[PDB]
Amino acid sequence: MLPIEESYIENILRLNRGKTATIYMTFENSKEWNSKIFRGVIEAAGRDHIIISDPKTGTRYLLLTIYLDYITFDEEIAY
Amino acid sequence: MLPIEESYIENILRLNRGKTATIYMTFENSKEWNSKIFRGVIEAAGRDHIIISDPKTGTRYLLLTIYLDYITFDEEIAY
Amino acid sequence: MLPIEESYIENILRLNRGKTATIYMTFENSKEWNSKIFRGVIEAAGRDHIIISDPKTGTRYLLLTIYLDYITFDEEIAY
Amino acid sequence: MLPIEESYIENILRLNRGKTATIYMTFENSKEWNSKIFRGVIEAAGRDHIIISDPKTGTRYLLLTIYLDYITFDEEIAY
Amino acid sequence: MLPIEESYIENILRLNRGKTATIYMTFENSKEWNSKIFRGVIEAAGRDHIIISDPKTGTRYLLLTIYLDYITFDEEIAY
Amino acid sequence: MLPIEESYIENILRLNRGKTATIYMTFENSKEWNSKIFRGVIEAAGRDHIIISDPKTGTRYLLLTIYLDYITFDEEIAY
Amino acid sequence: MLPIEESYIENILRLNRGKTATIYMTFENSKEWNSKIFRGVIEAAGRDHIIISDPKTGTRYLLLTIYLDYITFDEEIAY
Amino acid sequence: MLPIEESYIENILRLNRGKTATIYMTFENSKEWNSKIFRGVIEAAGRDHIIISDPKTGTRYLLLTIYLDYITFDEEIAY
Amino acid sequence: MLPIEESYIENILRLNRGKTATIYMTFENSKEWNSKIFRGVIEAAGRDHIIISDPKTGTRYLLLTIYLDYITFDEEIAY
Amino acid sequence: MLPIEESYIENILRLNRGKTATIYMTFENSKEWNSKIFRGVIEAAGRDHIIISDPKTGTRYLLLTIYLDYITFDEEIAY
Amino acid sequence: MLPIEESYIENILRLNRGKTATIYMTFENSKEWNSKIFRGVIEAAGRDHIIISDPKTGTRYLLLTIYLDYITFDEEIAY
Amino acid sequence: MLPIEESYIENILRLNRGKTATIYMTFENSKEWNSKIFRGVIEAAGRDHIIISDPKTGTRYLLLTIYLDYITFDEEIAY
Amino acid sequence: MLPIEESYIENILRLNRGKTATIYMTFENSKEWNSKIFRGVIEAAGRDHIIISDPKTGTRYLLLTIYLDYITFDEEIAY
Amino acid sequence: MLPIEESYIENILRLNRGKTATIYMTFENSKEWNSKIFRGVIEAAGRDHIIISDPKTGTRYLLLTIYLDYITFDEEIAY
Amino acid sequence: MLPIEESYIENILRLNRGKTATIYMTFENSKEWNSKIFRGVIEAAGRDHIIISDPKTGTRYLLLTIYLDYITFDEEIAY
Amino acid sequence: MLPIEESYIENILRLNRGKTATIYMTFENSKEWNSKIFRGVIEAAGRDHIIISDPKTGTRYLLLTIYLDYITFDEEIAY
Amino acid sequence: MLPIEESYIENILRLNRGKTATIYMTFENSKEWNSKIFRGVIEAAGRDHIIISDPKTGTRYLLLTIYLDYITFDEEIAY
Amino acid sequence: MLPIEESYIENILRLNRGKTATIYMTFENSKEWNSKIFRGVIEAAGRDHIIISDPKTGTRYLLLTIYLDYITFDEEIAY
Repeated sequence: MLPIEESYIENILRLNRGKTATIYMTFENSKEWNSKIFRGVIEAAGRDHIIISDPKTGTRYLLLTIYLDYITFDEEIAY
Repeated sequence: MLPIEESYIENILRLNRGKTATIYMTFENSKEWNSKIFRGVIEAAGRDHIIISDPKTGTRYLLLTIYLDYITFDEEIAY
Repeated sequence: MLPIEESYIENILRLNRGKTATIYMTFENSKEWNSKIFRGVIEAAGRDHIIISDPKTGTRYLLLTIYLDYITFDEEIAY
Repeated sequence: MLPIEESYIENILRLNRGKTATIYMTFENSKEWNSKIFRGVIEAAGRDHIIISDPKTGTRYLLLTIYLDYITFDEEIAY
Repeated sequence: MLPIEESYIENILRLNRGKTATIYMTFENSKEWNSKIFRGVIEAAGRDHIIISDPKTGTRYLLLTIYLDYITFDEEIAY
Repeated sequence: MLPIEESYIENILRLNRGKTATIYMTFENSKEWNSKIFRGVIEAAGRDHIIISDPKTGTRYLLLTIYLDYITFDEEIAY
Repeated sequence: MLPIEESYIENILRLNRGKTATIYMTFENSKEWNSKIFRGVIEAAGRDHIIISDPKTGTRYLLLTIYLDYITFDEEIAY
Repeated sequence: MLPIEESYIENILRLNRGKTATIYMTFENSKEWNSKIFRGVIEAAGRDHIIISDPKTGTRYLLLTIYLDYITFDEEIAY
Repeated sequence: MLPIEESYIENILRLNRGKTATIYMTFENSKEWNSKIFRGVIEAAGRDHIIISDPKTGTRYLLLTIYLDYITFDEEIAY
Repeated sequence: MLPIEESYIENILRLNRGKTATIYMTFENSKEWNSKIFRGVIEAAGRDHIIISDPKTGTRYLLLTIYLDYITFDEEIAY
Repeated sequence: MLPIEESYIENILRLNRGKTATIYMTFENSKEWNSKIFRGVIEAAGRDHIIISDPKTGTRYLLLTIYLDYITFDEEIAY
Repeated sequence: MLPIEESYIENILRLNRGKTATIYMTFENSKEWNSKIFRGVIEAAGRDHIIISDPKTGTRYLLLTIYLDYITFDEEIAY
Repeated sequence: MLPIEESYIENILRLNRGKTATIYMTFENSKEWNSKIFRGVIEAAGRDHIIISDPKTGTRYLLLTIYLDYITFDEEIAY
Repeated sequence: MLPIEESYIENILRLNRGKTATIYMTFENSKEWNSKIFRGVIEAAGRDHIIISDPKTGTRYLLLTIYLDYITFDEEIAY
Repeated sequence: MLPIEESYIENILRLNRGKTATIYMTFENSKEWNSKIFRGVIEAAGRDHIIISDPKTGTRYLLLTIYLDYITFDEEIAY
Repeated sequence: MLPIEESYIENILRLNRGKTATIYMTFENSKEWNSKIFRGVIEAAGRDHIIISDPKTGTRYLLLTIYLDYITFDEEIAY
Repeated sequence: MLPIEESYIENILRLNRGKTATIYMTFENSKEWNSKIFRGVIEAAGRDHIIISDPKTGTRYLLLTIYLDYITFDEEIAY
Repeated sequence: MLPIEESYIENILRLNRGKTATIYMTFENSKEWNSKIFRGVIEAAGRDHIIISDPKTGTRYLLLTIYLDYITFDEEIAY
């Protein structure tokens, strides 16, 4: 388990590469996509991106953590 | 009890891992989830996340402290 | 009585642990709780939280001082 | 009378502890209390608070100077 | 007359203590007092306040220069 | 004529003390005076004020350069 | 695969020059193009631009990463 | 032609003193002049002003570059 | 081709002096020109301007890169 | 009284062992204790320390003279 | 008691091996630990280290005196 | 009058023991006392201290000459 | 146990070759690694390096003592 | 006239005791007096002080040459 | 193994010519390369340089030890 | 012409007493005069001062060479 | 190959006169050229300069080693 | 060609008196001239100055080598 001094969002996202996650993300000023729900499998997350790979259709998204609001897992968040 | 110089929000959240908490959180600009009420059991809280594990359905949320507004406990806040 | 150089909000809140206080707090952008009135007994206040313990129902709130607007006491503010 | 280099708002508020003052204060984003008029007797003012003690009902307010707009005295501002 | 390097607003306000001035001031976000016109006699002005003493009723205001918009004199601005 | 390194707004305003100027100024958030047109004779301009002396009625304004938008002269801008 | 300390958005965009990408981008304040969907082939991406070359019509866009919201790939994000 | 390290807006405006220019300028928050079109002859431009001298009526404007949006020339921009 | 450390927007704009470009630009707060489409030939681009020379009518615009949103080329972006 | 050649800070601090002193001390770069006010009774002061013994709670501090700013006595500085 | 010529910080720290001390230490430029409070029992202190042995968990720290700010004892500083 | 070779600050401060002086002093990095104005009667000044004895309240300060900026006398500086 | 005259940091680090240590180190000016936590087994420490050999993955670090802040042991610091 | 080897600032300041001088001085880190303009008559200047005696009000300043920036005379600098 | 008196950084770097090393280096004040990760094979290291020869592309870097922060080896640091 | 061993700044400034010079000087930390342009006639320059005598108004400046940045002559620098 | 006692940066730069080098250099405080990439052929390097002769355009730079950060060769560093 | 022991910057600048040079110089803390580009003909360079004589307008600059960053020649650096 990570200590206090490095338990940031990106480190935990990198500890759970392969967990079915649904990311609730909200882009500040839009008219067509004001709030988005990216469901899929986290393939890899850097400190400015969360590469989500939806297996239903195969579209590997590339989100930006700046607009992230909250990630809902389903099995076990390994911290 | 923590001294004055380190009694921040995250330290107290880390002192009460295992207390039934309902977090009232508000995302700044959304159309679908402007205000959310995350009820559950705090499993672990870093300095940029609060891993809430709802036991009713099993969805382990991963919130962001930036959008936090206030946490309502029910038993005893250990500070 | 505190000198000028350390008479901040949190220090006074820490000098009155146990006074019936009603905190008028306002969250910036919400649709459901735009303004809240947290009534109760101040149990302990750090520099980023005000643990209010309502004795009517037992829900020990944990507010954030950032959103604080003003605290109405009823007996004696000890400064 | 204070010199130029220390004639700030809080210093003058501390020079007039005991003057009937009506503070016109405005909280930025509220729906229920957008503008408030706190009338009473200034008991003590630090650099982040103005402890106003209304003698009509006895509720000793604790305002925040950040939201202050202007203070109307009635007898003599001692500067 | 002040040189260029110290001809700020507060210095001139301090050079004209005793001139009938009408201060047009505007508080950013209010519903009841969005724009105010404080008419009176400038008694003393520091670097964060302008103590205006209306002689019609005797209410010695204490404004904040941050919200100042413009001061209309009537006789002679001594700079 | 001023060099490049000191040709700011206030320096030029100080080079034309005595020119009939109409200052188009706009206060950010007001309900009664959102845009103002101060016509008159520039008596003296510091780095935070433009003392305009209207000769029609004699009211010597004292504007703030922060809210300035643009100054329309009529004879000759001496730079 | 990039380490943690250089896994930014632009580096990954530069690792996938030649992948069919649809960039969902949103310009903050517009009336005609508030949200745009730039579909095409990423030719080259610096740290302030993403040169997308649509092959349907031949218009080689030049976007700005500041307004980027999220990039949807279709085959394989190489990180 | 100016090098890269000093090819700013004001330098070019100073290289074309005497070219018929129409400056499209927009003041942020106004009710009466939200967008203005200053047509005329550029007499001299410092780093915080663009002295435009309309020859049709003789009103020598003095704009502020902060509110500038774009300048439409008609003959030749000398850079 | 430019390296990573100097591949900014202005450098590329300077590498393609002479390419038919249509710049989609948006001024933040306007009522008459909220979004503009400047079509023409890029003559020269500094780090705060993009001198576009429309050959249809001859009006050599002088835009500001701050308000730039995205540039659509038509032939070949040389990076 | 000490001569000129040995009247340093530490010598005088050693001549007044037993005087109620409030030391205003400031640590250069801190986020939690940027300025501290150590009130108490000076028990002994070497050339790199000032052992202050607060009698209110009994915590015998051990400050460092390097960070000292100024000592306020209350009765008589014996030099 | 030590004479004047050798009463430095390290000598006194070596005279009190075994006193419950809380060292308030501040590292100059950090983002995660800008100010630290090392509580424990001083086991041994050289001239460049203060081996603090916390008995609560058993982690024997090894601090550096360069970053020391001030040590708060609780029983008796033997000098 | 002192010769050139010994006319330092401390010597003159020692020649005027008993003159009402207001010392304008500035501590380098503070949040609460960045600039202080110590008014009083100079009782004695060594080469690292200026014992100022305010007679209004009786608090005999002990400043440090390192942080001194300038001393304003009122009657006669004897040099 | 080392005497006073040679009890420096490097000597003690050399007396404990083989103790599980977590070194909290902070590099002065970085954007990606401002604070690092090197956990492992100290293999050998000279006077300008601390060869830490993490056994989890096998990466034998080579730190620099200049940037060291503090070393947390876990079993016994032999001095 | 002084030779090259002793024509320092203090020597010239001592050659012009009695010349109306305005000293432009700047204290490094202040919030209230960042730049000061001491106007008056130079009474005597040592090698660490410039005793300026303003005759308008009678306050005989005592500046420090370390913070000096430049002295503007008005009649004749005798060197 | 080197003795204590010559176990510096450069000597050890010279004892491991031919070990795959990743040097984490940070240049103090840059906008484009604030932190760099030079991965490769150490060919030779003097006392002011570390000639790293990346075999992936063949670019033989020449770093400066002054900016070095820490070197991560992978096989065996021979000291 | 001076040899190599004595061709310093002050010697050349002393060889051109009487040349119209504009000294571009910059004081390190100021809010009102961060950069100054002293235009005039060099009357005499020692090794710590440059007595510039502006003939337009008669104010004989006395600059300090420490803050000098560069001197622009107009006729002939005699070296 | 140079021995240990003279293997400095300048000696090696002088051993490779004629190797295509790209010098990554960073000037401490600039607004226009904060980081520069000088690509070319090293013609000659003294102990305070590196005469780089770019053959693309013919501009023979003359850098300063003080601001050097790191030199990337491409063929063979001869040490 | 100069030997190693005297190949400094000033010696080479003195070997090329008469070469068209553009000196890129940067003054540390300025608001108006943070970076300057002095183009011209080097007339003579001592060890603390570089007398550049621009022939376009005739202003013979006198720079200071301390602020020098790098000199770009155009024909041949004779070393």
